[PDB]
Amino acid sequence: IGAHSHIRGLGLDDALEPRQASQGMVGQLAARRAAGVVLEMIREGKIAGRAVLIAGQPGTGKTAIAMGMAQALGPDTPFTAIAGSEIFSLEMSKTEALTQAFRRSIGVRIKEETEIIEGEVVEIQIVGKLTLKTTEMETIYDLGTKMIESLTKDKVQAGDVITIDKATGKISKCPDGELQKRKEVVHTVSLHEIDVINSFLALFSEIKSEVREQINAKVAEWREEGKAEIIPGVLFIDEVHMLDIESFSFLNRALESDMAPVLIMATNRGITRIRGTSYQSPHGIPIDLLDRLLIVSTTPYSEKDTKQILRIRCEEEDVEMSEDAYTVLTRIGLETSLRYAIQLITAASLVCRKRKGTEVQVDDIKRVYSLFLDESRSTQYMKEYQ
Amino acid sequence: IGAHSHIRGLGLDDALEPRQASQGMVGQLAARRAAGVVLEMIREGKIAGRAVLIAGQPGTGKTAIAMGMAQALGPDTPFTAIAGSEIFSLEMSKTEALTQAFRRSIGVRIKEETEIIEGEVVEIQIDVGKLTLKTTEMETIYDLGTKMIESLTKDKVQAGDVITIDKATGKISKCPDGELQKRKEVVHTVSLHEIDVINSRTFLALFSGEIKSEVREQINAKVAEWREEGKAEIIPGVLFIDEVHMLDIESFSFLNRALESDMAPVLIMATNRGITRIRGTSYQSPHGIPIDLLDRLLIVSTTPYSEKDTKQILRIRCEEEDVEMSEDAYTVLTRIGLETSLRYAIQLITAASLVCRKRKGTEVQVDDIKRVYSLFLDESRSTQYMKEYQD
Amino acid sequence: VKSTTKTQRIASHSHVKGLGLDESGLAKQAASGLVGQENAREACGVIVELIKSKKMAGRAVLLAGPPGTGKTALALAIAQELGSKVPFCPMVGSEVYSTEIKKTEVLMENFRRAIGLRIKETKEVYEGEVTELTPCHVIIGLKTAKGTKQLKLDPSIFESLQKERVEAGDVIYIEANSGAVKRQGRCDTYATEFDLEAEEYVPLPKGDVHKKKEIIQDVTLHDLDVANATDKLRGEINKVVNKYIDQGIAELVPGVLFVDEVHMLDIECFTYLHRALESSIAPIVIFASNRGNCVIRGTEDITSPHGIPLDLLDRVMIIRTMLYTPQEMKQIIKIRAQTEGINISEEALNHLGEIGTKTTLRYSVQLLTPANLLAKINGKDSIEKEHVEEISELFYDAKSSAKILADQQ
Amino acid sequence: VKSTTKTQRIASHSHVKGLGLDESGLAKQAASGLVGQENAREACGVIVELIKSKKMAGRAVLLAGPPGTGKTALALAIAQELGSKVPFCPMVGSEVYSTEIKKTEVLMENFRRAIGLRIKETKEVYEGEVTELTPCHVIIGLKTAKGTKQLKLDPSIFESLQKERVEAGDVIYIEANSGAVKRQGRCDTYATEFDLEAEEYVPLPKGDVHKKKEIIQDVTLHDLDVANAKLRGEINKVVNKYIDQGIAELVPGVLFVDEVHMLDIECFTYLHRALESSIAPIVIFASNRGNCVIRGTEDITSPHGIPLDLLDRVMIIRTMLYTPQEMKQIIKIRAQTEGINISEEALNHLGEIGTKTTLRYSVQLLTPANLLAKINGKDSIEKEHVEEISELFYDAKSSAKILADQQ
Ligand SMILES: Nc1ncnc2c1ncn2[C@@H]1O[C@H](COP(=O)(O)OP(=O)(O)O)[C@@H](O)[C@H]1O
Ligand SMILES: Nc1ncnc2c1ncn2[C@@H]1O[C@H](COP(=O)(O)OP(=O)(O)O)[C@@H](O)[C@H]1O
Ligand SMILES: Nc1ncnc2c1ncn2[C@@H]1O[C@H](COP(=O)(O)OP(=O)(O)O)[C@@H](O)[C@H]1O
Ligand SMILES: Nc1ncnc2c1ncn2[C@@H]1O[C@H](COP(=O)(O)OP(=O)(O)O)[C@@H](O)[C@H]1O
Repeated sequence: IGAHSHIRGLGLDDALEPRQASQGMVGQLAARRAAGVVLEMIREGKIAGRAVLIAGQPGTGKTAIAMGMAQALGPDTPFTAIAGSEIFSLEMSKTEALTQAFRRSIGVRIKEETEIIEGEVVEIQIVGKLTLKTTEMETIYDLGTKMIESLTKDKVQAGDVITIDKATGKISKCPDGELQKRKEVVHTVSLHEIDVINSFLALFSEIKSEVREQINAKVAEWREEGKAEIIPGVLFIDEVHMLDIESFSFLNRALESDMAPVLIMATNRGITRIRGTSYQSPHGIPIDLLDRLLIVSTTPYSEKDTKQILRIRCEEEDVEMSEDAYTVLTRIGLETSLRYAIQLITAASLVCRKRKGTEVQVDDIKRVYSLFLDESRSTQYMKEYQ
Repeated sequence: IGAHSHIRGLGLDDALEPRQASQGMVGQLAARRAAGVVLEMIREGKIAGRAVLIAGQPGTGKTAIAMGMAQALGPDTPFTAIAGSEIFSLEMSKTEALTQAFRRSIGVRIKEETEIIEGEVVEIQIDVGKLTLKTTEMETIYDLGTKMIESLTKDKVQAGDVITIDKATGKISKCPDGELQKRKEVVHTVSLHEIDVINSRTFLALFSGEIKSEVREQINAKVAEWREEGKAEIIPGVLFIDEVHMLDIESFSFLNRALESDMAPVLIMATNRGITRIRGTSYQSPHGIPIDLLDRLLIVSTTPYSEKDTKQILRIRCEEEDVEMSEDAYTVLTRIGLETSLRYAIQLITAASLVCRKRKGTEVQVDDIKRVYSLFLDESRSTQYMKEYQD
Repeated sequence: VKSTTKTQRIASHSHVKGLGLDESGLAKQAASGLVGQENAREACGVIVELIKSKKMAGRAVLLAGPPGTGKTALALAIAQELGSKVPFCPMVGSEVYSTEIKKTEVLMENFRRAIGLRIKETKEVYEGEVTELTPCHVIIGLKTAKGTKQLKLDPSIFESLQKERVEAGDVIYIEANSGAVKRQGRCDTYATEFDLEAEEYVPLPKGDVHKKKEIIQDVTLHDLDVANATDKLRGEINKVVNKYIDQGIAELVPGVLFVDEVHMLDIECFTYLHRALESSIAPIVIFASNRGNCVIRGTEDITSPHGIPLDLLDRVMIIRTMLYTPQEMKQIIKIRAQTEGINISEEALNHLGEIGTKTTLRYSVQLLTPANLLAKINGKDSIEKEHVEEISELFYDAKSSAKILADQQ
Repeated sequence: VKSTTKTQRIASHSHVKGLGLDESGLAKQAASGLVGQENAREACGVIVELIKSKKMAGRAVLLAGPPGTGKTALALAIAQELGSKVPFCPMVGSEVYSTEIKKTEVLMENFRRAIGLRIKETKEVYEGEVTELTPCHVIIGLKTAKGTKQLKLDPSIFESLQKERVEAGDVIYIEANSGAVKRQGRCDTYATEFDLEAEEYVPLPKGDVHKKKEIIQDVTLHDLDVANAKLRGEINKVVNKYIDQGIAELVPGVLFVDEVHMLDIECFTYLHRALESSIAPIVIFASNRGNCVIRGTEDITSPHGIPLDLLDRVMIIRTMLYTPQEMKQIIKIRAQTEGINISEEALNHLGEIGTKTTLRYSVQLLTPANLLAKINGKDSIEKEHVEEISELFYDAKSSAKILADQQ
């Protein structure tokens, strides 16, 4: 949840020309160009029986590029980011873990009629009424206190697209048409979502196969009828080197299916022994899968792009930073991981609020740097003890 | 199809004092009072392990008495009327047929949760929007729709238009004057069989069956859950088995099993046979019933019909058929109902009505009655003459 | 394990407590809820003796008599005389060949309900005479030879005490390991002419209130079968019962299996019953019939007394049942009224007696409820002749009903 | 239901009553039974604020520091700071993979013991100021705003009161429907400089003695599970029903996992998935190694054994070492908590002992030293007693050196 929710596309303009800062992506022009090539290959449908593996040192946006590609494929294309170690789990075998990971990426866009209570707000009427105008007619559509509060939460009074007995949305003041836009919302429900639906402390105190078969049959029926629309998404497996030979064989088998989503893997080792067997191979992947792999390498980050990334992140976390603070954070992110730099921000915000300030200073940044250790420092300091 | 559609209770009241006409039921005062005794027995709950058997010649009201008893017990008490030969089907065995009959006689008044957002419509607000609704508590303009506002506009606006869950709109009075978004315990007597049919997977099923046992097990567990919760109050209904002598000895033992349960509905049986062969055995028993069941039987005898009573009953039926006929036509029908069965008289009624329309009349005369009497015969005449051809 | 018995079937014969015959052997006119039936009564006491002598080797009892002459009641009295808790499982032969189940299985459960198990277990119970009943954690004073004990109980146990109708000065036992209060009776200190020793005025407990009492649990084999629930488990339940007996706490007590309407039993069923009673553990099977020499069911040609095949009849101790005259009819109906609680005039009983002669003693007994209920509506506490006459005019009987229908035919 | 808590494990940190940091954010030298470790203390305060802000979205805390630096003490302090009755379940990873049971089940129960339930129920209790304590049917006078009430108790209730050390002028509540006396404290009428309002000198009860008090029972899910003895799931459904009714407010606790470097990668994945949920408690790790090899991989080496996936979502809090002064202060605090009188020179020798081996060793040396002093008829412990105890019992490092030295 959360993480890098600021990229809505690769940002490579057209004809595979990344326009630097755009929809999040603010670097990795080579990797962006390769990702765009891969995306339009997927669109034209000649990526069948292939996969993409993104190599690069930690903190170079390997997951960001995959998220951007998933967004660029479609506004509602499923994205599933798992880790290699995520499969050796106590409840499920690697078979079940990888099956769930795959079905998490196979999205079904199924239409669903709904009476969105919408209308171009001409007057913001306060529980009470609210004047709304559409091509159908104009009338004072009634809303609750919280519905009008959310209307004021969105830009007033552009819009608003108030779904039936639900929240609103800012458009302009101009959503028009019918006051009852009986629009069949195309809900993108992944196969795994339907499976879990058919099957609140459950995690504190796996689905047989019949539920799976019923889900498959029903989804296929809906898609054939024209109600649903099976749209394969993107499956991202970070730490691919952690996977063993047995899971690699299952991945190879699953890539053979027609419903298989685009498979993206990320690795940062090179020439590592395959977890199974005792044979060294690049990125610890059996050559049978490496042969048909489109490899993309993410270059390390430079100071200006790091500072831009931090600017975006603070914009996301509602934190104002001093320019000296931004430079110190940039130098930290160069000396340490970007992730640690991002972690620093939230702690600095509370440190600033402790002294009842409005904008974080360099002093808060240094105080939080002294407070929470990062990966490299903690180890160095521990081994020296031993 | 539409018989006994006017027997709304036993209509005696007054400390078991049957009135001649009451609510539709006219005549057979003797058996009416006996039915009243049984009715109080059901309320007091001293009928467990007992059954009622109505003996009498055909067409004397034995089925009507059963319909009145269910209505008298409650406006929504389930009623199941089946025939003894109805259990001999090739699809289902005697067990399945009788099991289904008992199920549909077991009613459950599931107090379904309905969030009734009603309220006198102050202004018909178009439409997906809202609608100005006002009650005694407050005026809370509420959410609405187009197909729904189309119904509201198609209805009497504004006449209250009580809205339940945005399905119904009662245009009675300006009466939705309680809480705007209130709650209702909607009475719903879903028969145990009705729950079974919902679970069962399967519009031509009747042409191109048998409920699975596991399906029975699940809803039985469900019914216990709601019953313990307090939503479902199991209401013991009335099961009426016409032509009881048709049932064989093996089925009779099954009835004994089903009548020894807390969910067992009051069993009412009817037969017009004296000492006959017990089906499935080589003995002779009264009413064709095994002695074990006959011992604990509340047996009520329906007296045959009198002249004036038949005429009164006909008067009631024609009002349901929207048929106006002359008094002489009335008497001839009464005479028909006396020499032949009362059912045959009713059959003549509708046929004679089309006779009247054939000559473009409004009131059926005696001429029409004879015209249909000669056209369609009664079972006695058809059998009588038709055996005459044989010899 | 919840007891599985048709309380309704035996409910009509709750007034009977035993055979009510004297030590000499003769039977008195009225005793232990039995009126008349002297010849039959004195006979039944005999079979109870052969049962107690273990000379009922491969034999059974056939009770022949008209309908409504106490065939079931006499069978019930036989069970009572052999023991108050001795199991009694009545059954009508017409319910063996039902649409479902199997004749073997149907005869199965009937036999099981006829076998009891006297499981005596030493459990430390709270046997003491109630001195005070303060319900606050319900510290009830229980005075015994050791003295009064203010034992801390639970409200759930206190409700059980109220369910047993326990008042001050009652010697009762309260199972400490089960938290159940059982009303043994009152204390002998208040014993009067009717209250006697070791009864509902049981004497003062001798010993500590928490005394380990070898309590007997009366449970039949079928009760365990139903509690442990497909089929084939039946064998294991039999295994456990055998183990319990071997340990030395469950004394097997054969009961009485009453088979009414034996004339309508298949020949194959007869053979099974014969084989069952061959075993020593088998309970006494008591038949009941009202026909004469009706042809055997499964042969259609061979006619034998009461339908029973000649093989079985050769080993049967037939007990005859007499009819009841007006006097006995009136007496018996009056006893039934007292057991349920109706005040009825003698004239009303006399009319009820003549009703019994025409149809049955069953029909007269069933008429009591509606008649008393009718009198209640009219605000009258006692039933008069008018009520009985009116009820007879409302509800009919099988014989008269059939005659009316045939007469119209 | 009997509370299922490893009293012995947390007994060594009973002096810890909280994090002991001021409102500004910086931590004082000594407060709430916590000495030194200022940096880690402020970090823990920040983590507490994050938890109370519900900004711990799928994150955990890793406490890195050498043995005997109060990692467990800091975790207990965090648990105390989130609430006095907030559950705290310490556990060392070396006992996840026991010979029997199953790693999943062991981690499952450990997680359960960390999730509490605030069951507030209104029961009419006898909350009143004890004016007199006549034990005859024990008519004890309970004076309140209504007045003294000679409520007849039972000898069992009087024994319970004696177990609660209830005396005259003691404002106690005696839940009437269960007959349990629980010492709330004394009256505010005798409040002095230390005795104050609403504590062990609780003020006079306002209202009738028999008042429906909203008593809150602190109980975690695991206690219910052991009480009811699938079965585990059924207990969950009843708890959900209770919360839905409106009397069970869920309170997530703290799960402290020591010796994290020796946990299977499968266990790490299970912990990650458990902490993914919103109802999950805060998972706080602790380690002493450096970049030790992951357990079930044998070739990937990651900081503190944690796999990179989890460790990317972790807030590392470093714990420092104690100088002689802090060691002596902590030893004296523990002795005071144990009721041990010790000389300052003995405390100094104990501090230098702890510096060589560990704080655990110095703390453990107290009890045998006090017993030895008692045997010799002395009420206090002198330097000679500590010398003799050190010469009697050894420490792992020194004994291992002795064994290897001979080799
Ligand atoms: N092109 C990009 N534009 C903006 N932010 C980025 C970009 N690439 C990475 N980031 C952000 O930088 C941080 C570190 O990069 P991350 O994707 O976690 O690295 P990696 O996947 O290589 O380990 C994350 O917060 C991520 O969202
Ligand atoms: N008390 C009554 N009041 C009015 N109509 C009656 C009454 N009793 C009987 N009927 C008429 O007689 C018919 C009763 O059906 P009936 O023949 O008794 O059923 P069954 O098949 O059991 O004999 C109905 O059509 C009804 O209109
Ligand atoms: N000897 C008796 N003494 C008292 N009451 C009796 C006696 N025999 C029969 N009865 C009563 O008469 C009844 C009807 O008899 P019934 O059950 O028909 O016997 P059977 O088994 O012979 O048919 C019972 O309800 C019972 O209470
Ligand atoms: N910061 C502190 N403040 C007060 N006492 C402490 C502190 N740190 C440790 N102690 C005491 O020293 C002890 C030993 O610590 P230990 O259990 O080794 O911590 P860990 O092993 O988790 O690092 C505890 O018994 C505790 O009472």
